[PDB]
Amino acid sequence: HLELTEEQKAKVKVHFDECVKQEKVSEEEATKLRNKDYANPTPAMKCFGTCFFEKIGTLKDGVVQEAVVLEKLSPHFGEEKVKAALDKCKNIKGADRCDTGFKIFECFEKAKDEL
Ligand SMILES: CCCCCCCCCCCCCCCC(=O)O
Ligand SMILES: CCCCCCCCCCCCCCCC(=O)O
Repeated sequence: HLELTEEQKAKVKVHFDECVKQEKVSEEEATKLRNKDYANPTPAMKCFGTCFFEKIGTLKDGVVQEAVVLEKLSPHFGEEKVKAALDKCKNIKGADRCDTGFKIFECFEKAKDEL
């Protein structure tokens, strides 16, 4: 799995804070998110995740930004493996913006598991 650099860790925190504010995440929800308590997310947690993927440049208007995903994931996971996950996940649509982002994320997590 990803071993984030110190630069990436700092960016994660910046975008975390941006998305807690933008998606009106409660204090309790924010603490779940910070602790990676992602099971059965609430609606605002799904919006947080969608926001996060937007802010890191990987998702826009429900569309996966493939070059950015590859830039970020290929070095660790393998280019062909990431292209295969893109092929399988990038067209997923959910019930609304936030559910779409959540479902795409879940698909990528499944792809990671299948490694
Ligand atoms: C074929 C490979 C697919 C891999 C999919 C990996 C998805 C990575 C999602 C990571 C989100 C960012 C986590 C930040 C962790 C932290 O520093 O607190
Ligand atoms: C909508 C889901 C997309 C999932 C695949 C996206 C893979 C990128 C995961 C990168 C997580 C780490 C982010 C580091 C901080 C940063 O890039 O700003």
